[PDB]
Amino acid sequence: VYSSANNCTFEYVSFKNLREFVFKNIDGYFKIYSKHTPINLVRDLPQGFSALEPLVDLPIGINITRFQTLLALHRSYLTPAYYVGYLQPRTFLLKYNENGTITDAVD
Amino acid sequence: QVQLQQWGAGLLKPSETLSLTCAVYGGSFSDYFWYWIRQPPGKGLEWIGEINHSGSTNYNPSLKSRVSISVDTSKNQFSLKLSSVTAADTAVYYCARGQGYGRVLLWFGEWGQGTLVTVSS
Amino acid sequence: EVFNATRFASVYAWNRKRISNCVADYSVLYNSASFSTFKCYGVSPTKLNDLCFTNVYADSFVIRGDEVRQIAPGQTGKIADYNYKLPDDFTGCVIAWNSNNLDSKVGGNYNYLYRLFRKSNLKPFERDISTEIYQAGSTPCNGVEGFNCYFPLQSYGFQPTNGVGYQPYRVVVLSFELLHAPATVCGPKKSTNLVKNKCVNFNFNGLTGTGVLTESNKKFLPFQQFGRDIADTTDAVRDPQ
Amino acid sequence: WNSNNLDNYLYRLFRKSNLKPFERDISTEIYQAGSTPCNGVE
Amino acid sequence: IVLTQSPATLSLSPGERATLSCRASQSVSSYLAWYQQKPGQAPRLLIYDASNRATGIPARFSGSGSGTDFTLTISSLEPEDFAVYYCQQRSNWITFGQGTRLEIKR
Ligand SMILES: *[C@@H]1O[C@H](CO)[C@@H](O)[C@H](O)[C@H]1NC(C)=O
Repeated sequence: VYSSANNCTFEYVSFKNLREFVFKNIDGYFKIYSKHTPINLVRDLPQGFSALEPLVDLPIGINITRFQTLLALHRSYLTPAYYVGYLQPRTFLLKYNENGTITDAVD
Repeated sequence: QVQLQQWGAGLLKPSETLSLTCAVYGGSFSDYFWYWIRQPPGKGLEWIGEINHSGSTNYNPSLKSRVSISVDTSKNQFSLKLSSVTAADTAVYYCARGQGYGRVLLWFGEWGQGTLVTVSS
Repeated sequence: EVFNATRFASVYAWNRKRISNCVADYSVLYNSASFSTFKCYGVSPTKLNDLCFTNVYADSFVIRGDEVRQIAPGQTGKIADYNYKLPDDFTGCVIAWNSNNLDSKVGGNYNYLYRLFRKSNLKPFERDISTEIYQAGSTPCNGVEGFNCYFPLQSYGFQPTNGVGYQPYRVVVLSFELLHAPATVCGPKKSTNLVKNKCVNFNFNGLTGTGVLTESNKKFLPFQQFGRDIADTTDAVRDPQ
Repeated sequence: WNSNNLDNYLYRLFRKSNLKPFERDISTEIYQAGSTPCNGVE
Repeated sequence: IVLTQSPATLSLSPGERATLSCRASQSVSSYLAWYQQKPGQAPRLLIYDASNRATGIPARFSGSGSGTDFTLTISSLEPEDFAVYYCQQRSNWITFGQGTRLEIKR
């Protein structure tokens, strides 16, 4: 519906729930960790500890400085329920259980 | 080696036709715009003929005359047949290998003499 | 697919093709016993089999075999200058076998041509295909053709009657460039066996070491590769295969 | 010193691996890059 | 247009800076050839296209000359340089030579 390709370099193809995704970008690698669960409490993510698992290692190697989300309905006009955070360099203290899993941490 | 056998001319009353089988000798001649020239006996040579490998079988614009050029791509040599001679044709005819600027009219045959006179010496 | 596959285009409109990451190995090829020429400027294929370029490109076209030499950095002529010019830094190799075999078209092989009469001198890697009636003299060309003016493309008429010098060879122009991002194809990657229970050296996906490899009852998440201990030492490896 | 007043010579192109300090290795082989063990004939 | 050369009959001695003028009026320095005829021999490819001297013919014929008055400059007249020169205007229907610029060895 909205796809205008030009001189393309390379491609790759592969209420009820929350969804989480980190989007770090170092060493020309837009690593994307992710995980998701349900939420009886529609309104907000309950203070529960979780730990995203590594999902991709795209070798895009591109200087990014800006993102934007994308949604839709049916017919609005081509003008002519979530919340993001922001990462910072920090030091953390993780705990691994028997199976090996980030149980909780100390910021 | 790279030579043009100026041949086919002869003694001539300055009214009939003649020929110049300027036979390409030692020439893989299917790539050039072979031209021709005309020297009044005792003067310099003025360009007349110009066949084209691309096509364009033509001549001196000042001498856009009945005399007709072609290359027998079979035998691969330029023709320049001296049709319906007049007095103004009185000279000597040659032929040459040309490219314009890549090269120019380079390889010349020996000489082709048009004896455009009834008289024999 | 981008090598041994059908016909191509005239070198004056020489084509381009981009190559991805997919590992690769020249040496799997190099000894293909077909490359009549593998004139290989960058490095020997037996050496660059592992050489990684952010970009690798293939060009391919039908030309009179001879033009092979003109496809050496440091060449001139109406084709090496008016149909393509390699750079004098062509990190690559001139692959070619022959066209006359599959390109004779006994009644005169056309389909391929060449801007014999091009204006400019080919800049290295110029893909330009702009046809034009250049001024063989100064008769204002602007289309004029027949004297001191002609168009650039002439006939690459290949025949079986005319000799191999005037017969075409299928010709490939290899060219690769490695910038600064994560590069693509990375040569080969060998594979030994899982020799176990005895003291051996090992190289598990770049993890090097020495020890005795046995079977463990451990299990971790499907994305982890190797396990460490409290003192930051490797003591578990998920066999990359 | 650069002496181009009299600047035959030759060296080598391909071989097994570099020698150890102060060794000589005159030779006339092929060190074929493909299996072809050309023996006397190129 | 007709060119013409300077020393029509240049009775120079060998080893001299022989040099033939070629004044035009249509200024086709984008060509301007220069050939030497031996009588009994069709003259070939001396000089052409600006100044590009086709070789075998020595570099003594230092080509030059632009605008309308062109000038080939033979370095040295020599025992093989007794012949008739032809600065060739081209690039139009006037692909013509000189008026038979003779240079006479002495
Ligand atoms: C850890 O592993 C055990 C057995 O494999 C399993 O029963 C348990 O659910 C896993 N997760 C834990 C203890 O958080």
